[PDB]
Amino acid sequence: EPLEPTLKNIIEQKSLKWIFVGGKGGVGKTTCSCSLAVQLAAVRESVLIISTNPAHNISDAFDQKFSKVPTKVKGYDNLFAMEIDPSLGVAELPDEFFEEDNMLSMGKKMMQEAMSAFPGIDEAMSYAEVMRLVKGMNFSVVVFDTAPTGHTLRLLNFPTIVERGLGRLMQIKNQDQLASKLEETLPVIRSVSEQFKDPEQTTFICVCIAEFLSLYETERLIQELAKCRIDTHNIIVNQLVFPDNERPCKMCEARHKIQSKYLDQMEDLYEDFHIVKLPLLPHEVRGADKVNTFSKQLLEPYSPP
Amino acid sequence: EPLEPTLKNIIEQKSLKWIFVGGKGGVGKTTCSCSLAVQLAAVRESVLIISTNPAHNISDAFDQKFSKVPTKVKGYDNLFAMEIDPSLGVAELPDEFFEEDNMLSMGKKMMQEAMSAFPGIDEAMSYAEVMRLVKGMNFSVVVFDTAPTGHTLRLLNFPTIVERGLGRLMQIKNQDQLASKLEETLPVIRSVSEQFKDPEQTTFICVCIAEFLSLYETERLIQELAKCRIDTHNIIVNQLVFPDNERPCKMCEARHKIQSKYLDQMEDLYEDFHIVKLPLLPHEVRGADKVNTFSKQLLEPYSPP
Amino acid sequence: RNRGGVQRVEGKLRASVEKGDYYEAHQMYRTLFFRYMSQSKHTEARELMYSGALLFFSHGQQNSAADLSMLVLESLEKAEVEVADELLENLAKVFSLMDPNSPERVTFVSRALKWSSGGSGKLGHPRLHQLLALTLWKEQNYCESRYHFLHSADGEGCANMLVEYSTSRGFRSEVDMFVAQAVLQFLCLKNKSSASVVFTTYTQKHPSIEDGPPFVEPLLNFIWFLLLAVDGGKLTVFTVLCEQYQPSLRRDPMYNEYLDRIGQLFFGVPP
Amino acid sequence: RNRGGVQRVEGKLRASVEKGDYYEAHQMYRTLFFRYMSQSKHTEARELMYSGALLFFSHGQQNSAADLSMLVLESLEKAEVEVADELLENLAKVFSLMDPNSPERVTFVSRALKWSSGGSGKLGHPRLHQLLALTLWKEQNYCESRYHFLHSADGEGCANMLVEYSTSRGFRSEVDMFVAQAVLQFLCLKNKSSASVVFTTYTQKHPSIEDGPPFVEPLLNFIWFLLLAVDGGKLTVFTVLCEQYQPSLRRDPMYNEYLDRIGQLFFGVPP
Amino acid sequence: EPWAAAVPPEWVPIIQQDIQSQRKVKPQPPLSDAYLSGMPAKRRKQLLLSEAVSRAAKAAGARPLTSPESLSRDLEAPEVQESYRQQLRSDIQKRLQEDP
Amino acid sequence: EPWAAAVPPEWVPIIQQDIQSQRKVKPQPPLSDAYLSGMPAKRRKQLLLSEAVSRAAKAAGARPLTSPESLSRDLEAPEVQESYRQQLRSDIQKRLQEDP
Amino acid sequence: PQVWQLISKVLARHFSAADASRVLEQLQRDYERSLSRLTLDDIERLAS
Amino acid sequence: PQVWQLISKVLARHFSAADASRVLEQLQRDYERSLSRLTLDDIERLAS
Ligand SMILES: Nc1ncnc2c1ncn2[C@@H]1O[C@H](COP(=O)(O)OP(=O)(O)OP(=O)(O)O)[C@@H](O)[C@H]1O
Ligand SMILES: Nc1ncnc2c1ncn2[C@@H]1O[C@H](COP(=O)(O)OP(=O)(O)OP(=O)(O)O)[C@@H](O)[C@H]1O
Ligand SMILES: [Mg+2]
Ligand SMILES: [Mg+2]
Ligand SMILES: [Zn+2]
Repeated sequence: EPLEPTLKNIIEQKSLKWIFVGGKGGVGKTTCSCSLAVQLAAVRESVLIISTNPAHNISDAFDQKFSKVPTKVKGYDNLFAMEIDPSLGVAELPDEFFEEDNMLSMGKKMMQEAMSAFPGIDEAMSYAEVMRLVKGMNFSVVVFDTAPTGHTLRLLNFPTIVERGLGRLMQIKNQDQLASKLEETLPVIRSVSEQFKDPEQTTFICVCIAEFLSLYETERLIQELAKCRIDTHNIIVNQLVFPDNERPCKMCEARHKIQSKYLDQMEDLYEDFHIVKLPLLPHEVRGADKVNTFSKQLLEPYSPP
Repeated sequence: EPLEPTLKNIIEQKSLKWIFVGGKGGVGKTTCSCSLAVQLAAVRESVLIISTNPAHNISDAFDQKFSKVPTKVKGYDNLFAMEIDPSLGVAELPDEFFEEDNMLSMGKKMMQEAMSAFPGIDEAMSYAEVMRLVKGMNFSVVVFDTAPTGHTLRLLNFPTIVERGLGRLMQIKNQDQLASKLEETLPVIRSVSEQFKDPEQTTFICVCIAEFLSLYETERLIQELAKCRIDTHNIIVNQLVFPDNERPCKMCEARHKIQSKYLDQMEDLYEDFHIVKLPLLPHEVRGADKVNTFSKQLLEPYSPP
Repeated sequence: RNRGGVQRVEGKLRASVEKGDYYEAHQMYRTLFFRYMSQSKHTEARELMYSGALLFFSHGQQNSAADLSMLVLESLEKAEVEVADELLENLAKVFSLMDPNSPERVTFVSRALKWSSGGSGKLGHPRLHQLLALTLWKEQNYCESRYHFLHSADGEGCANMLVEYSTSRGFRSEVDMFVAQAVLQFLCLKNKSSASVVFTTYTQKHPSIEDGPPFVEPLLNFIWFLLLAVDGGKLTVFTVLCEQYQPSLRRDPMYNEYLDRIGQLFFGVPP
Repeated sequence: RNRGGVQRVEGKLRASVEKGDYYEAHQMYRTLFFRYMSQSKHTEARELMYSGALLFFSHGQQNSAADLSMLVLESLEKAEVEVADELLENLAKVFSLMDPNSPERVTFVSRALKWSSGGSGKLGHPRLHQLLALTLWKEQNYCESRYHFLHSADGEGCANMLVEYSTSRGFRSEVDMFVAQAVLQFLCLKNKSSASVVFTTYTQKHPSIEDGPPFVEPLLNFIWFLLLAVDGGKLTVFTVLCEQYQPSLRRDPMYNEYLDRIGQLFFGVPP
Repeated sequence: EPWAAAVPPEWVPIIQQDIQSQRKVKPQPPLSDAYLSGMPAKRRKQLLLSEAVSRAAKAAGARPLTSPESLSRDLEAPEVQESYRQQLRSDIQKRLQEDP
Repeated sequence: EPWAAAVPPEWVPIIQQDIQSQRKVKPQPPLSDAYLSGMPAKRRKQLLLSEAVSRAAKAAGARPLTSPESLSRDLEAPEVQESYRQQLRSDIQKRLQEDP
Repeated sequence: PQVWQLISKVLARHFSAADASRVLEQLQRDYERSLSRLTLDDIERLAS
Repeated sequence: PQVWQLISKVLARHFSAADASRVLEQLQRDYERSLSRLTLDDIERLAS
C-alpha cells in the first residue's frame, strides 16, 4: 500500500534534471547526495554533483579533492563533481600596453572584493552556476548538496525574487547600453525559475534523522518548499540504528526506541512520500567503493539480517 | 600537562560577553550552546541565547517556543532565549489622517519585502541584533547558536567589511540628512568589531564529532577564525561512543574505533585547546532538566563508569 | 490507510496534550494545520488552530498560542473567508488573551486588520476595531484604545474611554481639547455620526463639563457649530467658524490642518 | 608534549602517504602548514608544501597539488620573502606540472606574478615571465607564451617562438607583421633592448626572411629605422618614418596607437 | 458684524462671547504627554550644571577665558552644588504643585 | 624630398623604394586569428539560406509581398537546396586552396 | 545659596564680564523654558 | 543550378522586382564579404 521506501522513482524519472538534497545539518546530505549521484551515473549519460554548501564536503565524501570547475570523479567515467566558488571571476592579466581605465579597474576590484565576502554571496554564486548550467546543458542531471534548511530555502527562493525584480525593471525600462544585457539575462532567469517550479524537471530530496529536532526541521523545510511549490515526494531517513537481538546493548536499544518513535511519527506524517531508510554503518562512508556500497542499499530497501 | 578538557575557563573568564558556538551541521551546536548558557546562568547575572541559525532549534532544545524578542526560559530566572527574525521591522499602523507619502510607503514596502527574502538577510539581521545588544547591554553575556561553518564565518566577517565600507564612505563624505545617521552608526560599528576582535570580550566554541568530515570542517573553521582573528581556545567533541566491555556490540565497537582514531588526531592537532568530550546519551537531550544534566557533564570531565 | 496517518497524528496530539508536552503538541498542531490545508479543509483547520491557541493560552504557553493564532490568520487569508462577526469576536478574544507588551500582538492586529476587508482602508468591520479598543481600554492601554476607537464606529464607549483617559491622565485645562481632538480626527476619518455621538456623550457625561449646548468653553461651542455646519455643508459657515475661533484653535496648532481636511472633505475645499 | 602533536601529525602524514590515502595526506598537509605558520616557521612550511605539491603531482593528484601550490604562494606572500631565482624556478616547475586547461593555473600565475615585486607592474623578475613563456611554448600554448615573452626580458627564445608560431599558424603574408607587432609591443613595454634582440634574431633565423638589414619587406625596414630612431630619440625622425610608411602601418590599424605610445615614450610626445 | 451674516442668527450671540473670552484666555500651557500621544508630532513636554553651562555658552557663543575643562573641574559636584541639586528637586516639586 | 632632410642620408634611398613598393602592394588581406590573438580587438576573421535571406532583406529593408514565413517554407532544405549547401562546401574549399 | 549666586560667583573667575553675563542669562532662559514645559515624564526622569 | 539561380527563381514569387533584386544583390555582397574574410575557424565551424 505505501510508496516503495526507495529512490527508485528518482532513477526511473528520466526527465528529472535538477535534484536537491537538503535537511537538518549533519544528517548526511553530502553522503546521501553522493550516493544518489553515483546511482544516477549508472543510468544517465552524465551526472554532476555540486557542493553549494560553503562547507564543502564532497571532496571528503569521495576522498578526492575537486576544483571549482567540474572534474571527473575517480572511479567513474561520466560522474563529475564541483564546489561552488564564492569569489567572483578572477581578474585577467592586464595587457598594460595602454594606461588602464581606472573606473573599470576599481569597479571590478570592488566587485571581486566587497561582495565576495558579503553574507549572501554563496547562494548568489550557486544561482549563477545554475544559470551557467541552464546555458550549457552539458550534464544530464545535477545533484546539489545544499546547505541546511534555511540557506537552502533562501537559495531556492532567490530565482523567484530575482525574476520578479527583473520583471519590475523591464516595466520600468522605459523610464546606458545595459538594456541588451538585461534582455539577454531575463530569458535565462525565467528558464531557471520555470525548471525549478516544474516537478517533471526537478525534485527536492529531504534527508533527516529519527529525532525531534531533525524531524520538525524537515517538516518546516517541506512546508517552505510547498510554499515555493518545489516538488518533493521522498525522504531519506538516515543514521538509523537496528539493534542485534543476539547481543543487545543499552545504548543501541534506547537509540532504536527513540528512532522508532520518531520514524513512526514520520511515516504517519509523510504519507505519499517514499521514505527510504538508511542504517548507520560501522565504517566511514568515504571513498568511491564505500559510497557505492552505501548507495546500493539506498536503492534496495534495507532490511536488517 | 594538557589543558583541562572542560569549559571551566569559559565560566571563569567573567569578562567574556559574546560566545559563539559553531561547527559542522548536526554535531550539536544547539544542544551544546544551550548547555553552556545554562551553566553560565548559574554564574552571571543574566545570560541570553540567540538562534542566529535560520533553522532555529533552541525552541526544540528547550522544549519551549521562543519569540523574536528575549523571553525568560522556563525553569530559570535569569536565562533568556530568542530567535533572530529575518523580516525587517513591521509597518506601524498608519494614522490615515493625511494622505500617506507614497515615496516612503513604497520604500518601506520594498525594504520589508525584497531584502526580507534575500539570501544574505539572515546574517545581516543577526548583525543588526548584535548592534542592538551593543546599544542595550541588557544581558551579561550572549551565546550564539550559529549556523554551520560557512555562514557563521560569513556573519563573523560581516562586521569587518561593513566597518571598512563605512570608513570608506566617511572618507568620501565630503563628496541629504543621512550624514548624522552614518555618524551615529559608525561608533556602534567599531564597537561591535572591536568586541569581536578582542579575546577578553568574546570567544568561539567549536563543536565537532569524531569523524573525518566534521574533523576537517572544524579545522577549516578554526583556520578561518584565525584569519578573522577571533579567539578560539576550546573544542567540544560530541556524540562520542564509549563501549561497555560487559556486553559489547559490533556497531558500538566499530564506532568507538573510528571516533578514537579521529579523537587522537584531534588531540594531536589541537594542543592548547580545551577539548571537552561529550558522550552520546541514550535519551533525547531536550527540556530544561535533560539539558541541565547534559551541561553538568559538559563542565565536569566525563569519564565512563 | 493513506489518511490513517492524519488520524494517528491527531490521537498522538491529544495524548501529548494530556501528558503536558505542550511544545510537541504545538508542533503537531502546525503539522495538522498544513495537512488539513493541503486537503483544502480550511474550516476544520481554522477551528483546530483556534482550539489549540485557546488551550495554549489557558496553560500560559504565550508564544505557542501566538503562533497558532497567526496560523489562524493565515487560514483566514488563504481561504478568502468572508468577514463575519463571530470570526471577528474570535480574533478579538485571541488578541485580548495575548501579552499586552509582546510584539506578536502588533504583528497579529496588523495582520488581522489587514485581513478583514484588506482591499480598502484597513477597515474590515469597525466592529473589530471596537472590540480591540474595548479590550485595550479594559487593559487601560489608552493610546491604542483611542486609536482604534478613532478607526472604529462606536462613539459612546469611545466617549466614555476618553472621559476616563482625560480624568486619569489629562490635565485640568485639556478636558475640552481632548474631545475636540477626537472629534476633528473622526471628521478626518469621514465619520460624521461617530463624531456627533462621541461629542454629545462626552459633553453630557464628563463631570467637569456643564450640561447644555451653550458650553462655557469656547472650544466646545466651536465644535458644536462645526458639526452643525458639516451637517449643512456650507463652506462660508466653516470659514467663519474657523476665523472667529482662531485663538481657541491655536491652543493646539495641528487643529488647523485637521480643518484643512474637514473643509476639503465636508465643504469641497480644493487641496 | 605540547609540540609532540605536530611530530605525531607529521608521522601520520608519512604513513598515510605510504598507504596511498592521498586526500587525507593533503588535508594533513594543510593542517601542518597552518601549524608551522602559527609558529612563524615560514621556510619550513614552504618547503613542506612544495614537497607535498610535487609528490601529489607525481601521483596525478592535480587538484590537491594545485591547492598545495597555492598554499606555497600564500607562504611566500605572508612571509614577505624576497624574490630569488630558485623560488621562481620552483614556481615555474609547479606551473608546468599543472593541467594546462585547468583554471588553477590562471589563479596561480596571476598570484605568483602578483607576488614577485607585487608593488609595480606585475613584473617580479622577468625571469619568471621567461620561464612561464618557455613552459607554455613547450606546451605549444603560443598565445600565453607570446604574452609572457612580451612581458619577459628574453628576446632570443621569444624570437624563436615567434618564428615557430608564424610558421605553424601565421599566414604567408603575415610573416613580417608578426615580428613588427612583437617589436612595437616591446616598445610599448619600454624594453628597447628586448625589441632590438628579438627583431635581429627573427630576421636572421626566419626561413622566409632574406638576411640583410636592407630587407625587401617595407615593414621590416620601417621597424629597423624606428629602432635606430628610438636609439637616437629624435622626434622628427619618428614622425618622418611614420608618415612615409603609412601604407604599411595601415596593414594592421592598431600599429598607429602603438606608435602614439612610442612617440610619447621615446620621443617626448605629449599624451 | 459681517461674518454674522453667513452663520444662522442664533449662533451669532454666543460667538461674540467666545470671541470676547478668547481675547483674555491665557495661551495654552504645555500639553500633557497623554494628549500628545494622540498626535504624530515628535514634540514633547540638564540636571547637571557642567552640561547646562556648556549649552548656555554654545547658545551664547561665549569664549571661556581660562578653559571649559577648568569650568567642569571648578565644581566636581561638591556639597555646595548639592545645594543646587536639591534646589532643582524643590523647583520641580513646586512645578508638580502647580500641576496636580 | 623634404622629409629626406631629417633622416640620415643613407636611409634616404631605401625609403623611396619602400614608398614606391608601398603604392602597388595590394592591401592587407584578412588576418589570421593566430595573429589577431596578439591584439585585444574583438574583430574576427550564414550557411542556411532562410537566415541569409532574412539578413539580406533586413539590410535592404525589403518588404516580402506574400510573407517571410512562406519564404522559409518555400524550401525546407530539399535536394535542390542541398545543391547550394555543397556549393558552399566547394566554395570554402576553394578559399582554403587560395590560403594553404 | 541659590543657583544664580553659585553660578555667577563660579563664572566670575573664568569668563569675561560680557561672556559671563550672557552665559548666566542664557542659562536662566533655558531653566525657565524647562520649568515652563516640564511634564510628568520630566518628573520621573528626575526621580531616577 | 548555382546559388543565384535558385534564390532568384525562389524570390521571384514573393518579393517585388525592386525588392527581390535588392535582396539578391545584398545577399551576394554578404556572401562576398564572408568569403573574403573567411579564416580557418570558419572552416571548422562549417565542418561541424
Ligand atoms: N549512514 C551513515 N552511516 C555512518 N556514518 C554516516 C552515515 N551518514 C552520514 N555519516 C557520517 O556522518 C557525518 C555527517 O554526514 P554528512 O557530512 O554527509 O552530513 P551533511 O548533511 O552533508 O552535513 P553538513 O550539513 O554539515 O554539510 C559524516 O561523517 C558522514 O560520514
Ligand atoms: N550528546 C548527545 N547525545 C545525544 N543526542 C545528541 C547529543 N548532541 C546532540 N544530540 C541530538 O542530535 C541531533 C543534532 O543535534 P543539534 O540539533 O543540537 O545540532 P546542531 O549543531 O544545533 O544542528 P544544526 O546545525 O542543524 O542547527 C539533535 O537531535 C540533538 O538532540
Ligand atoms: Mg554537507
Ligand atoms: Mg542548531
Ligand atoms: Zn551498541
